[PDB]
Amino acid sequence: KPIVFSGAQPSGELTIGNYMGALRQWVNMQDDYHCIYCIVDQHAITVRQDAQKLRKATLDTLALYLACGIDPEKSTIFVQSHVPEHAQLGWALNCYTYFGELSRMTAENINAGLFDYPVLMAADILLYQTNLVPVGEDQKQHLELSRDIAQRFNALYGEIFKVPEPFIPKSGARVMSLLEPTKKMSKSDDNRNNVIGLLEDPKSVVKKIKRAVTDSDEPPVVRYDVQNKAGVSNLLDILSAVTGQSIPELEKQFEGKMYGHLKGEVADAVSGMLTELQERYHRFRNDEAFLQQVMKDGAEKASAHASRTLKAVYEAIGFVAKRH
Amino acid sequence: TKPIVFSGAQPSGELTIGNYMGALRQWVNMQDDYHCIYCIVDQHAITVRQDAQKLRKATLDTLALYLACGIDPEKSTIFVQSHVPEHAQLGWALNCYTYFGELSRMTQFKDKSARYAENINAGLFDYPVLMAADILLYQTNLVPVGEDQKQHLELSRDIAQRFNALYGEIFKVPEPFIPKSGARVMSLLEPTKKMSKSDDNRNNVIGLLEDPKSVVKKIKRAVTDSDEPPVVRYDVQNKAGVSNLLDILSAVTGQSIPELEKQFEGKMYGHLKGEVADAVSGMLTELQERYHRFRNDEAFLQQVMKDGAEKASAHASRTLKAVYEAIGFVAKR
Ligand SMILES: Nc1ncnc2c1ncn2[C@@H]1O[C@H](COP(=O)(O)OC(=O)[C@@H](N)Cc2c[nH]c3ccccc23)[C@@H](O)[C@H]1O
Ligand SMILES: N[C@@H](Cc1c[nH]c2ccccc12)C(=O)O
Repeated sequence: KPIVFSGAQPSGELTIGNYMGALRQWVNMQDDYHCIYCIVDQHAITVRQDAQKLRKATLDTLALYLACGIDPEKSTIFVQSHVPEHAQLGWALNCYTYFGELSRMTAENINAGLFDYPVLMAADILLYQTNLVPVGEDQKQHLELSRDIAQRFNALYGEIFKVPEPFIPKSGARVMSLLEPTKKMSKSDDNRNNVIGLLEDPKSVVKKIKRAVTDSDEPPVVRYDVQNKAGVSNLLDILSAVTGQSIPELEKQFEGKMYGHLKGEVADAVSGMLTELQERYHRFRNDEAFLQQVMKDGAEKASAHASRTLKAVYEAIGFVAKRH
Repeated sequence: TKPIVFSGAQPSGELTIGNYMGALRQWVNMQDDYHCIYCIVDQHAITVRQDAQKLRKATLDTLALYLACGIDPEKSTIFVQSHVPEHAQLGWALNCYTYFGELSRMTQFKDKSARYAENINAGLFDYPVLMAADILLYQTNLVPVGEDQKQHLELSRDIAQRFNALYGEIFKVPEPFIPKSGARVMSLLEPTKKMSKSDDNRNNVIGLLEDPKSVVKKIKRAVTDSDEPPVVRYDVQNKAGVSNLLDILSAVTGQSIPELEKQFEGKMYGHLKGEVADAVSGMLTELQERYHRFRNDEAFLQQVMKDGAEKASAHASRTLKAVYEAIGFVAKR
């Protein structure tokens, strides 16, 4: 199988956009690819934050990914800091990365971790002979750097690394912000009323969906039109993504119906989806023995592959081999 | 337990009399008085592009040179940097508590960038943070280095204090141990420039593994000054070459500059250079004699690296565990 690598931020608070788009897509392709999920706690500390919240957030992220359907028997899921090889290769690749490349990444008070993390990201990918990396637009420059580092290192020492590719085909589900249906729903939003988080209760979902922007059409008509009726179209897309019903099916279902009925059905459908997900989440999250065993097994698998690459990197560079 | 000494040297170029006087001399003398840990910093060496065969050979050369200088593996921990993963691990973590402006202002980064304009890499920029990690891993009290590493060590102190201020008594704040004489041995044909272990002009340098006969000839050709009459006197501004020769003689013999100045009253630069040549040539002959016994004994060099890496890993893992707990990582099972 081709190897897929994804880096999951611990501090992230996932939305229905994250789940119904990319994550649900990838949960169903775990037998097609050798999928690797790395909870990137070493990347997280580039932003200063409360230590106890970071530890909590790492375990929250682990349980949530497991709740979404990531299978630790099929996929490799692990914590970044538990595999030393990431930091080790990170340093090695610094010496084959131009300062210029990092300065040009899209002043004196910035920490060196924030300046240097694209090299650690390159190490995260290249450690596991990664074939494919599913990235968003804002991470595309970083993937290109990892491809450039890999080719540069390979040209000097032979084919040590696989040159990774972006995972091109996009999810399918379109989830836009509730008060700004032109902008995509993103976990990074400051206006929380634009998003619906995966751990939101049914009362919170009703509140946010009720407030969601629609249009001033008279009569109100539930029809799909991203240009003229962005808000109503987003509500249809969300409902479609949840239930699997096509857009023209929903358009027929809501014939002669106001936006109040649509919003009611959207809220009900999303919370129906989020309840089964939350059940799994809280069950996994409160079982510390389960989470510890997943992290141990995951790190053991990751380390097996990671150490083989780093050995070849170290041999190529010419370091004296460690005496075990 | 004794206070801890930590220091390192790169397996790149060929270590000089400068590297000896500024660092290695002090390393040997500190072994009983303090708990000493010495490192061959191969991860730092690759910030300048190395040939793979040259790096491997130079790592083992440097190890053998420590042993030849008198670094006893029964007294001190001797290890290769890349053999202990914790250096790279704490190296990354400390990037997040190091400012960009601190690294860009570094003299060594600027000097090396001008020299290797075709390879101004991120490793060369990030050099001080990994160096800080090297020191802070072992609860280090003293760091014996030459004058040129003063700025790097000052940042290690700032990082340690900055980290401790947030999280508690995780690191010891290290102190420099820079010698009185021989802290910055200067180049023989350019006494205003520091002696480099990778100088393009070999006549500037006294290599520790260089033929003594070649070294004596280099001392004879070292530039002095136009003073009439010639006078053996210490004056860095006006008599840089003579002052550098006196500094080298002082560091090798243990005699003070005023003691040597009095000794060379009524003498000129022939006497000075004769004494410097005799003292240095005698030192290098003995050193090189021990070196080949160590360097050609691969089984012994392998055992030193194994034992040393094991001892270092025990200290390093303890510190990294505490660092990781403090910043809020989930602890490894
Ligand atoms: N002309 C000279 N005169 C007197 N002393 C000199 C001269 N040139 C060099 N030195 C000193 O030799 C030591 C090794 O230098 P390196 O370039 O190998 O290597 C260096 O410059 C360090 N960054 C290696 C290192 C890495 N991590 C560490 C942690 C603690 C101490 C040292 C290190 C140094 O002490 C240096 O000050
Ligand atoms: N930089 C990514 C996280 C990440 C770290 N390493 C990666 C490797 C591949 C993909 C993603 C990652 C983010 O901020 O979202």
